[PDB]
Amino acid sequence: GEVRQVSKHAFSLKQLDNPARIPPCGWKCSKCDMRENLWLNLTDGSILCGRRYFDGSGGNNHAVEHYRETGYPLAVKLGTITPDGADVYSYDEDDMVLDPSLAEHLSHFGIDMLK
Ligand SMILES: O=C(O)Cn1cnc2ccccc2c1=O
Ligand SMILES: [Zn+2]
Repeated sequence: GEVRQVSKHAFSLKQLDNPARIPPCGWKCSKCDMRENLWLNLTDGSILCGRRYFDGSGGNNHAVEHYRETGYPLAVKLGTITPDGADVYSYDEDDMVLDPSLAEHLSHFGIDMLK
């Protein structure tokens, strides 16, 4: 249904050591020129573009391809982070999800969502 459910990955999510400081703006896909529709993988801090949909809309699928290679399931859409939350997608559950540990997961990358 329409309500975002808690991801089964949220509580125990692996976040790798020595993460990048993710800035508040100005990101690019590390695999192509895209500067919109960018997804920050919460395990490794990769910044990669959103899915190509079957109507031909969306990005160049770099975030989904990175999931296929790593299994790192949660990503947050850059530009959606506010004091009230963010757009979090689970590749494993194939749904938009709630991450009750979002503030801690973003703090890992030096992101203050409350700012
Ligand atoms: O685009 C991405 O790489 C992550 N993402 C984000 N939002 C979605 C919403 C519906 C269906 C698929 C997706 C999806 O794959
Ligand atoms: Zn890309």
